[PDB]
Amino acid sequence: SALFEPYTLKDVTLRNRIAIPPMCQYMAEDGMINDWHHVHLAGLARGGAGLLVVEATAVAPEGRITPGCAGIWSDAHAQAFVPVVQAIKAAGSVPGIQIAHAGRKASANRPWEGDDHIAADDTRGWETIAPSAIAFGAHLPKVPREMTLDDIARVKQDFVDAARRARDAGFEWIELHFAHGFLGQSFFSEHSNKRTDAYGGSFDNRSRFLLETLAAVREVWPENLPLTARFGVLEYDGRDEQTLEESIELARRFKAGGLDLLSVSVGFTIPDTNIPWGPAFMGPIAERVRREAKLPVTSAWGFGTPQLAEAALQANQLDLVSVGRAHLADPHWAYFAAKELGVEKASWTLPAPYAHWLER
Amino acid sequence: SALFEPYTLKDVTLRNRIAIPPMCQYMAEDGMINDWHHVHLAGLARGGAGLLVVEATAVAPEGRITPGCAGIWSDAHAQAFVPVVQAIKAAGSVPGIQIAHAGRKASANRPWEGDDHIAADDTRGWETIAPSAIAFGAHLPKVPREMTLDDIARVKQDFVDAARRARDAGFEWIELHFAHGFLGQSFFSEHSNKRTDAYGGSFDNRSRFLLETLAAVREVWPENLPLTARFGVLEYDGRDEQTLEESIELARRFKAGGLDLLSVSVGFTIPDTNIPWGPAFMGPIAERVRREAKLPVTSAWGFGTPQLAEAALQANQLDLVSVGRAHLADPHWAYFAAKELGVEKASWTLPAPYAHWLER
Ligand SMILES: Cc1cc2nc3c(=O)[nH]c(=O)nc-3n(C[C@H](O)[C@H](O)[C@H](O)COP(=O)(O)O)c2cc1C
Ligand SMILES: Cc1cc2nc3c(=O)[nH]c(=O)nc-3n(C[C@H](O)[C@H](O)[C@H](O)COP(=O)(O)O)c2cc1C
Ligand SMILES: O=c1ccc2cccc(O)c2o1
Ligand SMILES: O=c1ccc2cccc(O)c2o1
Repeated sequence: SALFEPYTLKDVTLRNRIAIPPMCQYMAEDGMINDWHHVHLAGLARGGAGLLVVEATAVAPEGRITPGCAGIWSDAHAQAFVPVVQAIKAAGSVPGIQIAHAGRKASANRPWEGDDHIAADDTRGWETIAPSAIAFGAHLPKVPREMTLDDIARVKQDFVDAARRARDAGFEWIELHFAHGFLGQSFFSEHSNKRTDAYGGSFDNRSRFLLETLAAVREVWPENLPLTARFGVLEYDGRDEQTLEESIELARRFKAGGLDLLSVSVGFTIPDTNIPWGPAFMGPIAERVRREAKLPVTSAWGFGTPQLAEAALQANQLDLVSVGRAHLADPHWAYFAAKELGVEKASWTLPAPYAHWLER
Repeated sequence: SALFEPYTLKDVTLRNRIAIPPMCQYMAEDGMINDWHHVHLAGLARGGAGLLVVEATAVAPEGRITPGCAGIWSDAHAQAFVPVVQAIKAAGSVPGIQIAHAGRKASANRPWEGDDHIAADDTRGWETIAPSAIAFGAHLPKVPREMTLDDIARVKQDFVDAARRARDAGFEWIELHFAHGFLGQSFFSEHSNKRTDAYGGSFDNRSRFLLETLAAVREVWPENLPLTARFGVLEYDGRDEQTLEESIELARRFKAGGLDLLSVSVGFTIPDTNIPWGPAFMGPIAERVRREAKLPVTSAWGFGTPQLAEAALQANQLDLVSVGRAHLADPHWAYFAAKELGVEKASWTLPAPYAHWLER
């Protein structure tokens, strides 16, 4: 099975091609993770996936999506990850982390607590920052503050510090969250970036925050560990061919700047779009990026059907298959997939105290 | 759905009728549990089951099955359970524990490391104790030492101390392991008990260790928390009707002595038997015990098919359905069962960070 072939990137070898993508839990307190996360992550690692990427972890308090988001904006926040990293490694999975800044989509309620911007007089909320003072709209009506050049320098340094902390906590894989309408994506998109300084206008200027942040992170992140990013390569906003062309060009610059793998997604920059949701719908776009930028990729959305994961890999659409919600439903999805695909000794996807009893 | 109706016993209310029965993990060191158990148990509790019974936990070192078994023979061993109990409670499941003594089946290898008695010159092994100096046979050839009356008093006191420790660690449900050919079962069975003192011969004498141990435990175990036992009610050894009749009589004495629920199993006392394994094969025998002893029961073996669990409950064969291996395969089996049975808002079997995203 292609799904169960190992994958090596830099000095890291994943035992199979199943990646658990970042999935926010909304269970942290002032950014500090706790036994929610410890058990959640260790349990997933034991389920058999080759790579487990920790949820969007804010580089700065105001870059959380919600009051429940994880953070890594101090050394104490970083040290809270150490036992979880060690548990993921003990289970034979590779520990990764997505470092993030929510930009104009920050200061929102948890998804089951309204999913919308926090009211102005709620003591939990905060001012958001972005390239330009323009609201997302819809359920995120708050107008962000336009960043100064010093704010740009500060946020870049927060990404650097976050990466240094992730490294020292023992993570073996990092993902910069440049997707999903958050700060990085919003610098790239003309919808959200109306700046007239070095950080907006042209393609080079809109790319600049992302490329400078990648380069700054690269100074502290070990060359022998995968350096990755998530990036929305189109919006489904009626501008798809031009946007894809620019996104592919940016992917080439990321590769030239040391990016080892790209997690290909949708922008979610603005609400007025028509995204054609369906099982593995991103496969063809991920394949195009992979081919035209000559860079390994992953993608997500509906790959929890094992045969579809297998087909994407065999078609060379993807190098890793990211499987999210199916792992919330069943932490042992990798074992289910092994059985479904007829892998020999499928139960030994799991550790011995499970595998022995589930043989045949 | 019957499976998702709450159950109250003494002061304890289970949110549904799904019990996770004790399942040895073989991951402890000198009886001390560790992060294997913490994550395993907390993850199961979050999966939705109403009751989670911790694996056979030895009341004394020599009563472990294997070198990897959990123990509760000192206060330090008990305190290791406290964070796990607290995590099970935080998830809304009821924490239980099975306290045990393996008798002649002790000093064995882990199941994936030979499953047989440990060699005499292996530094990990130890002398086993039992009612009579008679080996199980087959892969467990070691002849145990015949217990003295002082040994009987000591082991009873070890059960008492174990129960007191379980209580003080915060367990809300206790199960005495009088099944599966271990010490208690072996005192009851004429196959293994050839004693000619007060603890063997007659029905009353063979029952005596079990009844005295129950009574001694009852002195320290709170009356407001369920006091339960697992007991093998037949062997499939050609003596089934007579053995069932005696086992039912013992169940009546257990009830009269304060037992709140019986986990009905098979004896496994000797190897030369013909057990008719099949899905829910114990249902009719559990029903007979329930009816003839007028005592709540659970049973196990093949109830991981949700419709079969539901049928057993609706037939009043069982009060709780114990689902073991299906929970090793999928820690979130209760959610799977809720979906399969068409329960409203099935994803809310799980906590919010999962349930929200799995709705519909
Ligand atoms: C609970 C939940 C939280 C998510 N949090 C993040 C996140 O932290 N960062 C991110 O890039 N994507 C996030 N996503 C998107 C997932 O990584 C994934 O791309 C998406 O769920 C589609 O894959 P699936 O169909 O296998 O679930 C999240 C999705 C879910 C369901
Ligand atoms: C891994 C494993 C360990 C077990 N350990 C115990 C135990 O500690 N005590 C016990 O009474 N039964 C033990 N059993 C038996 C289970 O509680 C249960 O009765 C049995 O697995 C049948 O249910 P199932 O078909 O749902 O797995 C164990 C079974 C398994 C699979
Ligand atoms: O696509 C998604 C869905 C949910 C989500 C949640 C947090 C962060 C993200 O980046 C997300 O992306
Ligand atoms: O039926 C079983 C199967 C496995 C097992 C393991 C340990 C203890 C027990 O009591 C057991 O019972």
